[PDB]
Amino acid sequence: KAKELREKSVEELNTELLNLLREQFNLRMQAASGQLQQSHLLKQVRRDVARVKTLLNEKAGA
Amino acid sequence: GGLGELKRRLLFVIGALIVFRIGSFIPIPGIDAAVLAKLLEQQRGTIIEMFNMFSGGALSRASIFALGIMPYISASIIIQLLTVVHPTLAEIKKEGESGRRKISQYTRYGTLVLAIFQSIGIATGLPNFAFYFTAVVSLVTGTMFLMWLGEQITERGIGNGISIIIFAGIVAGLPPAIAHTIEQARQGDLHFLVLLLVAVLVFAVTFFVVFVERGQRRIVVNYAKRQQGRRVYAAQSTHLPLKVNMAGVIPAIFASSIILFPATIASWFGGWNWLTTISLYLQPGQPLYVLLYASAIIFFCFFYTALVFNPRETADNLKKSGAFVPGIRPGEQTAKYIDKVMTRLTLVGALYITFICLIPEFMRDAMKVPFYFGGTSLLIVVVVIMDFMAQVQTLMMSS
Amino acid sequence: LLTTKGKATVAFAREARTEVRKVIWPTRQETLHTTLIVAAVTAVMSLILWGLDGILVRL
Amino acid sequence: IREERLLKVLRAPHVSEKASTAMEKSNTIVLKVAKDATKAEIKAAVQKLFEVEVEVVNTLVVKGKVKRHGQRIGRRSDWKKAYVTLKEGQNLDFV
RNA sequence: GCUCGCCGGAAGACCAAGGGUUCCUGUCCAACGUUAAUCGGGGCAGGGUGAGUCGACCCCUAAGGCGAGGCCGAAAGGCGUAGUCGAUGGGAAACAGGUUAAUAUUCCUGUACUUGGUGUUACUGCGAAGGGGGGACGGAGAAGGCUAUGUUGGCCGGGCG
Ligand SMILES: [Mg+2]
Ligand SMILES: [Mg+2]
Ligand SMILES: [Mg+2]
Ligand SMILES: [Mg+2]
Ligand SMILES: [Mg+2]
Ligand SMILES: [Mg+2]
Ligand SMILES: [Mg+2]
Ligand SMILES: [Mg+2]
Ligand SMILES: [Mg+2]
Ligand SMILES: [Mg+2]
Ligand SMILES: [Mg+2]
Ligand SMILES: [Mg+2]
Ligand SMILES: [Mg+2]
Ligand SMILES: [Mg+2]
Ligand SMILES: [Mg+2]
Ligand SMILES: [Mg+2]
Ligand SMILES: [Mg+2]
Ligand SMILES: [Mg+2]
Ligand SMILES: [Mg+2]
Ligand SMILES: [Mg+2]
Repeated sequence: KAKELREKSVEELNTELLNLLREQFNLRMQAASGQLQQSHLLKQVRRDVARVKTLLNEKAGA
Repeated sequence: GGLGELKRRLLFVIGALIVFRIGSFIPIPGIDAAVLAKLLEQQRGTIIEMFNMFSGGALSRASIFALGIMPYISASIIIQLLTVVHPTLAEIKKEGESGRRKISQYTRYGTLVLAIFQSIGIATGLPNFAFYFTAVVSLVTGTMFLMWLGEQITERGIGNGISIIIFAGIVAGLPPAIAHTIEQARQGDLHFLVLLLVAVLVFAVTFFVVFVERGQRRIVVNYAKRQQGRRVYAAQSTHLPLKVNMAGVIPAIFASSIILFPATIASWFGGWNWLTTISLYLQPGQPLYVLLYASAIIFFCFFYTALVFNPRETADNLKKSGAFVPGIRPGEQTAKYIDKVMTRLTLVGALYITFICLIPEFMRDAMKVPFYFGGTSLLIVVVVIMDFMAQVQTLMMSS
Repeated sequence: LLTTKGKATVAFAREARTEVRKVIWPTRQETLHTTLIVAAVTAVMSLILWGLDGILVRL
Repeated sequence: IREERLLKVLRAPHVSEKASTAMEKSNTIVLKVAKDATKAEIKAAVQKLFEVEVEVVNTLVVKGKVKRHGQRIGRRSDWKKAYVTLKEGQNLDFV
């Protein structure tokens, strides 16, 4: 990713961040209940979020 | 199956249900063959076709076991009631091997005389004392042969004997009706849209059953074990895989025997207007029948599953092996927990089962198309596939 | 007695939903697994019954 | 309160005998929530995400035990347990 | 479990402190326990601490500390003003009953109270870092009125050994 995200506007990016955070919440919610078989997803979302943030900053920084 | 051990069990079962299908063609009096072959074309009462599924085509054509092994199950429940209310049988039932098998021999000996009584009921009310006598004789000879034949499949054959008797009895009644449908399929007499809608619905309903079986309800259990040999270092998470229905094989057949019992007692007379009141009540075109039927299915599934597991034995086992359900007290509280939870599951199971039973009839009342697809036989067949594929995998883990 | 049976069935329906929340949602891969497994077993039993009763009814 | 903050507040639903007893008897759920979450934030989060109406929120902070993995002595992390009481008409969703 | 013996202004019930999981359940018996241990304040694993009214925080100060500028001192620093901290003291409000293996004035049942914010309605001169009252204070003694509490009697359940 991260090229695809750089082609998105700032508003779209915020919406994206919200979506990602909701996936994160749901995911760790399933994981705590022992209902999540694929753990790797966590690290995937948690990182994706970072990416988004690093973009937001760089767009407001330049 | 490539192992001769299970292969000879299966070739015993195949042969057993082959002499089931050999005895399914033998006329009730000495030779009534053509006369009966005329009377089994149902000059009255089409629903009797259901009565030919469990008997292997006895009410379809001229046999020695007319209801099949359905009398036995009607005994298997009766004693099971008498075991509860009467303490003297409740003592023999808890008595271990010879005590439980003496109750099973009293169930077999109540069974054979129940086949005598139902042959009395038919050959008194419906068909007609020489015919009555040959009826009772051929019917008890057949029910005895089949009872023996189904206690032989439990031992030297595959799985449960009675289960496979009824299952293959309905399984072996199908091919002519679909042979006619696929003969009319190169013509187009009955339109392919409705028949392929039902062809996709049988398959998608079976698929939903087995998808609800795919994703389980798993109770996460934990083991903390480090062996004193200084070698094994173990923190282990093991799921206890609870299924929506616990061996849903037998309570299906049981519930079917309890459907067909008032249909045997009430409908063979017809000179009794109360009997015919309840046997017309119990015809599956009515919501009333489905109410009484629902209560039957839920009671027999709950009772039977509650019989099978002993949540105290399971919990004590879990405690013995050094396992715990995290957050719940080992011993009695694990019992109460797994028991309440298993209840909450099996209730949902018997519910979706009563729905797979009820829905096809409202679908057949709304639609133009009017027994194998009525919801009882669909379900029992889904259960043949499930049962055989669970028993194949259990011994595929072994092999 | 009927209102307590009502409230009891409402509690058992709360239990129902509680066990619905642990129910696994749609998956197409396990869908095709189930689909092809049961299609195969049904085809086997059907080929047995046909190989037998086709030649039996024919005779 | 911003919806970004809410989402990070609820860690996990808690299972136990006492939790069970609570849920059945008092119509109360027990959550493991952020160490810095407040009764306000928790109320907000549960009313937002699970779409249920909350009556009141009680909280406590559990101190971590001291455990040994292969002779190494660690000290587990403190965490905030929140008892949440739903209004009586409300029904319990798990998502 | 039944007898026997000991403490009972303590060898009892409950707080502050100091400790910090020793609490509760399961399981284990190498080490630890001045012996044995199937037991433990020991090993291992899971639980458990719910507050508008209890305490701290907070508002207010005592001793005393720190201290803008300031004075003083080779340097470090010392003292101290305005100030600002400091309880062992002053300052709003909750009780009885039920409940857990383990919390409860915290949960629940019932019946209350306090202080703020906002709105309605009626009435109305409001306003401080300033002024005045209060808060606000010792020792001993006495005896008048009481309750906590206990004893007898009445009542109620049970007992004729
Ligand atoms: Mg409260
Ligand atoms: Mg608190
Ligand atoms: Mg840490
Ligand atoms: Mg003394
Ligand atoms: Mg310790
Ligand atoms: Mg202890
Ligand atoms: Mg020893
Ligand atoms: Mg020793
Ligand atoms: Mg210990
Ligand atoms: Mg106070
Ligand atoms: Mg001072
Ligand atoms: Mg200075
Ligand atoms: Mg100074
Ligand atoms: Mg001060
Ligand atoms: Mg003080
Ligand atoms: Mg005070
Ligand atoms: Mg205590
Ligand atoms: Mg003054
Ligand atoms: Mg004085
Ligand atoms: Mg008094």
